[PDB]
Amino acid sequence: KETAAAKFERQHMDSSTSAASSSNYCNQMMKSRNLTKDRCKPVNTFVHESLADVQAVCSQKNVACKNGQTNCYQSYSTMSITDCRETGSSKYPNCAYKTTQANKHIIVACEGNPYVPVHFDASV
Repeated sequence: KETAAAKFERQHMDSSTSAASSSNYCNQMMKSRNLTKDRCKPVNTFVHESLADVQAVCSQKNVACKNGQTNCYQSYSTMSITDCRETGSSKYPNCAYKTTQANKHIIVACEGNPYVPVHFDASV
């Protein structure tokens, strides 16, 4: 709620645009969220849905995390997602991404307090 909810918002949140059609998006985003910082992660998904829409999920379909379980909630319908896929090659500041845009549903974990998503599990 002070580093977790943040961490999630840092990596997975982007409620400034409905979608993302371009490798521009991915490349700038990973850079902007400093996700390339130190070592850029292979793959990363960004939700293009309102932060509230995403918290809402915390009280929707109760599912099984890809680990422990429940405390995992699945988005009723379909979310505007963008997948960031690493490309180029070379374990170093060389990080390029390709932008794949999907329409999938999300599986999140929530630490309520009021409710706040903290861990983005599977993206379908």
